[PDB]
Amino acid sequence: ELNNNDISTFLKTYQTQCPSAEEVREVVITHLKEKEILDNSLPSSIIIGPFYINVDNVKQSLSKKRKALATSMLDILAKNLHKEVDSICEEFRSISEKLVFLEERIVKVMSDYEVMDEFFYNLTTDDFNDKWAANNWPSKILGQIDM
Amino acid sequence: NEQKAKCEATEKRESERRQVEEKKHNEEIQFLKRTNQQL
Amino acid sequence: NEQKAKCEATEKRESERRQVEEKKHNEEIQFLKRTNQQLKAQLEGI
Repeated sequence: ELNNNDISTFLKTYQTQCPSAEEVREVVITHLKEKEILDNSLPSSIIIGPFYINVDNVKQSLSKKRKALATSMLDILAKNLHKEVDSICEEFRSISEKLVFLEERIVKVMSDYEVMDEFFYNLTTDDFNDKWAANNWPSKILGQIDM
Repeated sequence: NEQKAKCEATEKRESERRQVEEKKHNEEIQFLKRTNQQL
Repeated sequence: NEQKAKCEATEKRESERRQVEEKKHNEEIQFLKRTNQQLKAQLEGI
């Protein structure tokens, strides 16, 4: 079932569900633990009666399918972050307290992804540069507020 | 003969374990590498 | 003598394996030091 219920089926189901990104992470980390479960449980090879059996191809196919699923969930979570970051930057552009609350939003979602995995975070160079530009944007906002 | 075969089996077992730890080390490094370079 | 040399081969194989593991661990800790330099680069941005 884990082989047949492919990446597409769960990825579409999850992302149309679009759950709360931290809880989505909590399931992806459950699936990463499922990788660990597989890697401990599965042999490379086993001997059965007159037969020599190998299971390497299923072990790797299942594990790399699980990796592709977890990382694609992380990817769509990154796109939802990018949707927030784009709305935040669009507000900074448009007005250039809500702007400060949008700083709070970007900082919050970045901090969430940082907390739930350091390796999940730094999702793009664009995310680092948008975080720094999001810090720069308040100085511009205040400069334009003088007008 | 059996003790030689057993010793061989032990060194095979340990070299397998070493490979498992090697690949763990490799992906751990790859995690650090990707996050460090991504800045 | 072969069998003693063989279990000794397991022992010196371990010796060289875990000393290799220890130097690559020192390299991994140096990659943690590169992650401290990553923190220094982050603050250099901040």
